[PDB]
Amino acid sequence: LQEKWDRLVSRFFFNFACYLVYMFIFTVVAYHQPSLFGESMLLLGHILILLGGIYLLLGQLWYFWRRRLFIWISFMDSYFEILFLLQALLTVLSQVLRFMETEWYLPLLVLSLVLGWLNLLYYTRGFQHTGIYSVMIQKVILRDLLRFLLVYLVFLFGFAVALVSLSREAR
Amino acid sequence: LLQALLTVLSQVLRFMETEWYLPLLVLSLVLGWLNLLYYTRGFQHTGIYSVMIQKVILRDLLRFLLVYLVFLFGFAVALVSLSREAR
Ligand SMILES: CCCCCCCCCC(=O)OC[C@H](COP(=O)([O-])OCCN)OC(=O)CCCCCCCCC
Repeated sequence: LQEKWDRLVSRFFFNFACYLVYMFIFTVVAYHQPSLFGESMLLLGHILILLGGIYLLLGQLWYFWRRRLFIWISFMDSYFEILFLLQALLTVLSQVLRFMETEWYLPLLVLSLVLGWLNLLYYTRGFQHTGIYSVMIQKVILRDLLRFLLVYLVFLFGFAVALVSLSREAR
Repeated sequence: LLQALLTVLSQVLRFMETEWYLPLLVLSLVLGWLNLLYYTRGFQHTGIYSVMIQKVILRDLLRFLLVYLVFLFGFAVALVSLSREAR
């Protein structure tokens, strides 16, 4: 597997560079959105976003068709692909809401940008130090964070209702 | 070396009477005060202390800074693009 990785690391970093360029183009267009030569350039950028989103969606759908049982077998090894699916369809969906000229095309684009920048952590498995780092971020800390969030949300809701009900009476 | 040439360079910018001689002097002062930690190797307790400040914590801090800068830039662009529309 070390020999196979040493032979395929050039394609790994090529995919990394393509994804980084796609997110740079997606960031530039989202930064220059109009109020809801420059217009033609923005339309070309939106076309490039739609093409990249369709490409990512088709690739992820092919992966899910080939590896349908892998999600049920191991969620902690097939979750980035899920994320690589999700924002991808969001990348499509917002553009659909751009075609209909509605209000909610911009929040979907913003969530697509955020989830795309969180999806850049996949390629950190290409290096050994960041690869060991990325193991802890979803394996051990996650269950503790979910139980802590559950207890904190219970306490927060109870105390919030308490201070709401107690502060209504004036002096 | 670095602040030392800065210590020269700012004075050169003092000879030419330009604007940027003061920021270079300030960075020279800051880097000079951070260079005082070398002589802490002259004592055993501070000498053991100075090992951890560049050996183990440094790589973790660089990878943390990389991930934090990625997240910070992405979220900053998100809140910039989302807050332009008024109520
Ligand atoms: C006009 C039609 C052209 C079709 C061919 C385009 C060239 C192929 C692009 C490509 O290499 O896609 C791979 C890249 C990473 O996905 P992943 O397999 O690592 O998935 C891993 C998931 N875990 O995925 C992406 O980066 C998607 C970006 C789409 C635009 C590419 C722009 C290239 C600029 C040079």
